[PDB]
Amino acid sequence: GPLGSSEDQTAALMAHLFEMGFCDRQLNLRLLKKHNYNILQVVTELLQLNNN
Repeated sequence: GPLGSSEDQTAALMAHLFEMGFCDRQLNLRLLKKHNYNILQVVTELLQLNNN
């Protein structure tokens, strides 16, 4: 197996959220680890959570 993943990857996922208009590097960080590097679930979370 590989030695280690690419940290740059996360940097790309963050841009996916910022494209929506969240602007919360802190949330995307706590969310990623929550979904285990799952931008899909991360973005969906910030959206629903901020549905109000």
